Order: sequence, then C-alpha cells, then structure tokens
Amino acid sequence: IVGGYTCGANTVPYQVSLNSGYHFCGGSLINSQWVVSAAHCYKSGIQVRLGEDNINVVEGNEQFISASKSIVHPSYNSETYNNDIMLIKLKSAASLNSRVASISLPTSCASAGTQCLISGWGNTKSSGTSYPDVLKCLKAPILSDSSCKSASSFIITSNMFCVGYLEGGKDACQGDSGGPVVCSGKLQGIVSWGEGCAQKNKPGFYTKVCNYVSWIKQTIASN
Ligand SMILES: N=C(N)NCCC[C@@H](NS(=O)(=O)Cc1ccccc1)C(=O)NCC(=O)NCc1ccc(C(=N)N)cc1
Ligand SMILES: [Ca+2]
Repeated sequence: IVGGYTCGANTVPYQVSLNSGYHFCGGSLINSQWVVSAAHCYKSGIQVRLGEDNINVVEGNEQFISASKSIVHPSYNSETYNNDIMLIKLKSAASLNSRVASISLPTSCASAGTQCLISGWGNTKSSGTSYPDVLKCLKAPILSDSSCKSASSFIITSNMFCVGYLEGGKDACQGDSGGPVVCSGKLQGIVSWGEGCAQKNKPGFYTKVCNYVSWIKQTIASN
C-alpha cells in the first residue's frame, strides 16, 4: 500500500496473510472455514495467518491454519487477469472473535464514488522497495469505468473494476495481491493488477466480487 496509513492492530479483522515461509499475498476471511484471495496468488503449501498485525512478531492474537484445498476460479485466465479469484478452505475452523472476524459478501455491486478500504502488507513505495511489518490501510473511492478505460493497453473486462486515485501517490501495490477492497461492510474487490503503483492517472484494477457471489456460495456449499 502506497500513501496509506498504519491501520492499527486488528482494526481490519477479516484481513489475512498467506504464508509459504514468508508473507506473499493478502486474502479475506468470509467464514470460519474459507478465505477469498486472488487466483494469481495460487501456490502449493499455503498457511493462512489470521489475526495478524506485525507479521514478523507473535503478538498473541494470530491463528495459523494450513489450507486443506485451494480452488482457483474455473475460468481464471492468467494473461488477462480475467476471473482473478481463488477460494482457500482451512484445515480447521478459525476461532472467531473481535480480532478474527468474517466480512460479508455483497448483495449488489457498489456504485462509483463509494468509499472503500484497501489493506495489506505490500510495497509502500511507488519507486523502490519498502515492505512494512504492520498492516497498512488506504481509503479509496470506486471510480467510473469511463474514468479508467484509457488507463491501460491491456484488456479491462467486466469482471474488473477501478478503485483509487487519478492524482497519484495513493494505491495498492505488489504484495497486496489477493487482499480486500471493502465498501460499506461488503467485500467488493480483490487486489489484482495495475501499471506500477501510485502513478498519475493509472489507478488499480480489482476483481469485481459482486459477479462471483453465486460461484462462491455454491463452491462453499459443496466442499
Ligand atoms: N494483463 C495485464 N493487465 N497486464 C498488465 C499488468 C502487469 C503487472 N503490472 S506491473 O505492476 O507488474 C508493471 C507493469 C507491467 C506492464 C506495464 C506497465 C507496468 C501486474 O499488475 N501484475 C500482477 C501484479 O503484479 N499484481 C500486484 C499488484 C497489486 C496492486 C497494483 C496496483 N497498482 N493497484 C499493481 C499490482
Ligand atoms: Ca504476528
């Protein structure tokens, strides 16, 4: 997260860190047994870390739980990031409390101008590299599709939406991949892709979760 602020320990209780020996992606806890992340975050040997603030220190509210199963979207296409969503089932149910809590799926898509919260342990520099140990947060509006249309040479599909700033300096970034964009108490986005980070007139692109609610519920129900 570039140009954000320190969230405060456990103020984002649905935020998870995916760990394969080190943090490599964010994700969102959607019930006591399942996490939603990005398809591009797919790897073998995922440990899900809940209740995290400082990812380098055991502070006492962490729960580490191995994934039993990962399910990349059936139609995920890595060269376009189309359908960039994956579900991860936990080997055991999380113990829910005030620091480890699920986030609701949306009932409808959110409208442009709505304020959302993006969070993660990703890069904090638009040029160069600094990875934070505590969770970072960024308040960011949904932009009109029209506002972001001309921002890339790469295809932008209807399974993607635009969130962030045209003025530059405020954005999600590498290492934020898979993490939440939450708007009015609903998981509307998944950190997916963008051209660099925090560049002028180059906002980020996020998996449009409101298109996936049927697939998510059905997949959870059958697994
Ligand atoms: N098919 C498409 N759309 N290709 C373009 C996206 C590739 C890549 N962008 S990039 O940051 O690595 C560097 C880049 C690549 C091509 C052109 C300009 C700049 C990228 O984002 N790859 C995945 C990735 O790195 N995701 C992490 C991430 C998280 C947040 C942002 C953000 N600025 N909101 C960017 C990347
Ligand atoms: Ca910790």
